[PDB]
Amino acid sequence: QGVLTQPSSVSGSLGQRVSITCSGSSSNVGRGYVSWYQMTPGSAPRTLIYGDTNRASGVPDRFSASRSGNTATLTISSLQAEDEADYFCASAEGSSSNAVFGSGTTLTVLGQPKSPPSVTLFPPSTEELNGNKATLVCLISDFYPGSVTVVWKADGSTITRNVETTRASKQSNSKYAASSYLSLTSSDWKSKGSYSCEVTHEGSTVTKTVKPSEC
Amino acid sequence: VQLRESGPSLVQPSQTLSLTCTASGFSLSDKAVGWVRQAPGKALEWLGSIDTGGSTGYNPGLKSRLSITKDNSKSQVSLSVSSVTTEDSATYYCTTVHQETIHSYEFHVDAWGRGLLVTVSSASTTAPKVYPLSSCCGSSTVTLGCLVSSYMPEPVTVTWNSGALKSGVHTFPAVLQSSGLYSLSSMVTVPGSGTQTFTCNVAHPASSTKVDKAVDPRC
Repeated sequence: QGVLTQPSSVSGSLGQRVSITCSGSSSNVGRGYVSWYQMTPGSAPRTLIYGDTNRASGVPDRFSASRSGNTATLTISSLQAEDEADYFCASAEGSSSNAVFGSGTTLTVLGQPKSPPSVTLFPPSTEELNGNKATLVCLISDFYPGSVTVVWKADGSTITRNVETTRASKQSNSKYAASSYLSLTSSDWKSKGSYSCEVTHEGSTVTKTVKPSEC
Repeated sequence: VQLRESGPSLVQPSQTLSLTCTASGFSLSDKAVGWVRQAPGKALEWLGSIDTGGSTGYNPGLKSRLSITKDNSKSQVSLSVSSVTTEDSATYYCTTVHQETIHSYEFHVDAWGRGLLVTVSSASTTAPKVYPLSSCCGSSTVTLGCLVSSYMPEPVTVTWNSGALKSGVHTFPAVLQSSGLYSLSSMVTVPGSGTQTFTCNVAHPASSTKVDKAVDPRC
């Protein structure tokens, strides 16, 4: 029933002191056996802290925690690259088998310089078109920070129907990627002079175009 | 101790999802096992636990749909979730938990399984259609790719030239399209390459399919 509320986002630079709060009620946090968990990209959670303050085996001692009243705090003393991750508190409530996890915090490590998106726009394959289908694929890479918006156009007018766009995801090189798909019939594809994928990144737009007559 | 979840990666709305946990290096009569899930873009969510004596506790919001049992014999713990909706799509984790009882209650996760993604969808297992991509018609560098179209469930794996080609390969996370099926794309940028050859190798384990699609670099 209870809610453990955390900040949605925290950030800092390498080596900075960063804290994450976990506010509950006297029936959960206030009872003083708070635990903390880290979830790194594409890994199962790992336990960081238990019993408000104890550190799990193998966890670096830049991580510490404490509690005052109905608020528990996790502190990282010197922010490290590997600390970019999601963090969750938890507590029992009224029963040791009724666990409440907190709402979760995403921690980002700042440092990366700004980088614009590379954009590649692929037209539908002949093979797909044979099936009376046309998918245009806009692939977006190597941008930072991880925030782009995508607008599709046919002959300079905006199309919204049958578009699916991903959110940004972290690449192995610590920049971001995203993709967008526009699903058309083969007839709609052929009927237009040109289609465009227009990607905006913090106010600056990179546009790619394909013309059915050339593709 | 490692914990391992087993069960379907895909189930239909209104059906019952049933998972098993094993992979144990200790006795269920010595420790409590919990289930935890995480729906995409949500927080970890407690489902419930079963202690050494077989006593269960459940998330009160979900309890009417949840059943956890065990059999000490096979060192296995079960979870069933009834009347599933898309809200039940999640990565499901088996765990070992500390549960103990001024009158405060102690809880933490000791050990975590690797987790099993389960998707609840009207769509059933569907192998992808693979289409060759070329940016040509949009330059000393051409970008090639493969569209991995209309599959269910995740995941899909893509290599190029059987793993020989890695440099300049970028495979993107999938989109879920209005069809109810997933699509993802893999691209490679080739500095050339007149009679060099480009093949994408797609694997969709759930349908037991591998597809090789040759892709024409000419431009």
